[PDB]
Amino acid sequence: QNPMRELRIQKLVLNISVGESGDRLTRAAKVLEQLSGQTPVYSKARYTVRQFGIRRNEKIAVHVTVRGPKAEEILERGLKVKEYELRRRNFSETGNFGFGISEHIDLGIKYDPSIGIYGMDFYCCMTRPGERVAKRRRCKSRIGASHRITREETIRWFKQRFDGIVR
Amino acid sequence: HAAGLRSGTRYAFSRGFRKHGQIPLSTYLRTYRVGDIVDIKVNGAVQKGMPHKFYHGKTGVVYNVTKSAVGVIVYKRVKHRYIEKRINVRIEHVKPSRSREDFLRRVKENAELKKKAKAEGVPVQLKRQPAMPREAHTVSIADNKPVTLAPVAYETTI
Amino acid sequence: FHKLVKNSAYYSRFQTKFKRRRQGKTDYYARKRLITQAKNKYNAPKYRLVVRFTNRDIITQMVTSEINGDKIFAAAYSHELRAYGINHGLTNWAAAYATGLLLARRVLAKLGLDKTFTGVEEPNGEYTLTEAAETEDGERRPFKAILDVGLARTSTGARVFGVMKGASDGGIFIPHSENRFPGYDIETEELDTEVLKKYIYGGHVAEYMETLADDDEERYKSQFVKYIEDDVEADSLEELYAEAHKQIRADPFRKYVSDAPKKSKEEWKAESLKYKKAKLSREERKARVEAKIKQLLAEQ
RNA sequence: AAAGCGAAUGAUUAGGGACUCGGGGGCGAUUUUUAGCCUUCAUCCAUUCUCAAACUUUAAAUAUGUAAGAAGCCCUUGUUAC
RNA sequence: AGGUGUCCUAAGGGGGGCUCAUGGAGAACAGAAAUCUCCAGUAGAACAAAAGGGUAAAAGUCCCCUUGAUUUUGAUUUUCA
RNA sequence: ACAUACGACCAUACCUAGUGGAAAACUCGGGAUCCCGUCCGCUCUCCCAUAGAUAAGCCACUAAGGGCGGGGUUAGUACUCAGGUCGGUGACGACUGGGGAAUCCCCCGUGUUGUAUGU
Repeated sequence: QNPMRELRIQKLVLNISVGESGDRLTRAAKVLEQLSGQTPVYSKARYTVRQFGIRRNEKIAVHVTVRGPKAEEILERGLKVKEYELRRRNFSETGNFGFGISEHIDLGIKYDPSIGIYGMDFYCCMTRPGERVAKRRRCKSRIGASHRITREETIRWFKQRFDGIVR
Repeated sequence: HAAGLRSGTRYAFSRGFRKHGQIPLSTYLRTYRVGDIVDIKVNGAVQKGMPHKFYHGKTGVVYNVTKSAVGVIVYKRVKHRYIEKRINVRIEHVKPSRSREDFLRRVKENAELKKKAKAEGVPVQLKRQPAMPREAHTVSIADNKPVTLAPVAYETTI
Repeated sequence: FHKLVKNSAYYSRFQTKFKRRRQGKTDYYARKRLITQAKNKYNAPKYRLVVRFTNRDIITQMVTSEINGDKIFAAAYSHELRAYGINHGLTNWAAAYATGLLLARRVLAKLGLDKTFTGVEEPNGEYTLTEAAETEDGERRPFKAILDVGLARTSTGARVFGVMKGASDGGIFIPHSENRFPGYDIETEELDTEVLKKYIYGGHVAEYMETLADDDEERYKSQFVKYIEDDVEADSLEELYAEAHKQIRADPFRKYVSDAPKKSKEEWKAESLKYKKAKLSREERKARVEAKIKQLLAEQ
């Protein structure tokens, strides 16, 4: 039986950790806008360590999240670079997965020498329909044990959809 | 040696075990009139209108009623004489007292119980009396044969 | 490897919250300020107007607090609005105004102040409050009540204020301000007074039909399936609600009957007992353990 | 006061089971990215021997507040700027 | 066994949304430790300072508007005649 | 009896795992012009009540479940008020007239109820 227990993509969130503030970070945020079409949001360093050369309350990273068909398309471009091969340790106990790429211009953005080269990180969240129960303000509750995704189920979904392979 | 307003109240003003959090809401629905009998019990959570630690446990009589507080009259024992004290307490600390309910219950029953006898014409013996010594009776040993006991010899347990 | 946080000692020290807060239905911090009254006024009650929105209904009540529970003075739903000529859009903003007016007229007749305190009697997009009505060579103060919005967010133009507006026009006095009504511009801190009138009579949903039909025919057909079946058009919406208001004042106690199966009160009790389940007795529960022992022993 | 620690914080003696990549020393080539074979600390779980004026889920004896009416109880209905 | 002769235009007043310390599993450079995501989490965090009490749709945290830290005098509680 | 809205006592109601749910109600759900709010209609807010489904929330039952509530034992024991020209070098102990607890361990139970509308 499986009437309304079909998996889907809840959201895709992707971030760049430049590691140091300045004009370099601003250029990195410039890169991320045209990929998604939305303004990104910065992040601040909550620790303060001299070995990494970062202090408190200075912007060191950017990220953005996408949903719907746009997330479906952008995920396809990333998997093309990975040629649809992922390692078994890329799937968490919850049922999510992610990976990273060293070069952001491997897919075309019409490279410009002024902006430079950046490395990007990928992560996506699975879900099932009717998960609003745990997030509505009124009469919030907790979803059942039988209605949550496991690690084995999500890798089966990935192989069946993209015809990819696991190592 | 110091004397502050809340000195020595480590255990008196604290809430009990597994009783922190929300105050039960039926407290604010009670009503008071002058002449009522109330007793004081300080609640730790409410930090406004707290009486001095001496009155935590005493019983008094309401003499004034206001928007969110009542005035209570209590008698304090200074050396060799008594003094009248008047305090203002928020309603989160006061509580109606069952001290006088036994008296009010007994007067109502007596009036009705005396009325019915006067119509009938028999003495009532309404006023109470202490416990009296027991009366003579008989105890049978049919199917209740007594069993003999004796002290036990010394023995080491451990 | 780390400490197991949820061990047997964790449960013993655990203190649970209020039962109605565990379910998330009430806010005791706000409730205390709504129901408490000054001890100068001894037994004068405080009247609340609670509004709750479901998927396919609107609930309104007049409630007074008591030491052993709440007491309901008068109740009005959206099912009963069908008997007055409304069959579509039962949870739009305009439907809230109608059911808000029904309760206000329903309570005044209960305590005999219907003849006086008539209200506006002609809806208009103006910010007004009910005042004292002169009678018998004297002045009588109006009935007073307050609004309980529960956990709903109080943004501009929310339906919770629609019930407030409807009851205010009925004759009851409810203190409020106009900065949350639709058509209020935060920049000029002024109220349009014309958007409000249009938005009372269902004008906003009427403009949706004509706009959707030209741009997207198939979507307009799917969303408004039931509107087409009873051939009610955008032009006819305003006269439909205006006529409904007249019948509310004429007779607020008109009874509505649904199409659900109906039985007597006692027969329903017998029907539910058929599907009830009986708890296992102590002897039966003990006997299962021996059966469990025998079969568990035989696999190995 | 007494009591408690297979109940929170703090102190404290001893074995057993499960684990290796937490640290240390070996073995089969100290081969070792061999979750091999050993093991010494560390960790986790079910048990065990003793304590607390400034620790506690519980909790006495002795002492302590109020009340036991005629200024009481009940019924009817005059005043007011609350 | 310890503390005080101070500090604050907000660290005062009102309202709204959110929940902490820590642990488990994951992601290019990234490591014990930098940023992101999910689940568990009765306070084990925080609240100017010594210690004690108190607080979870808050008394913690961020956001919006403000100066009840204002005027005229009386009754009451603690040290106590 | 059952369901929904507002409550009272505030775990006999909490936590973990497994099965079932007539009628209606509740829920998931569809859309983003209008009110409103976000990096993103996730949340909040508006419009629709057709269609699909009880998968989850919700209700009920099961487990020699953890916890919680009531009771028996430990025990007339520990302790304690009054008394003697009572014992003992002391530490301390016995007796006379009274009051009288707490673990380990064992057994049972798993919410009750007020107002309004409807199945």
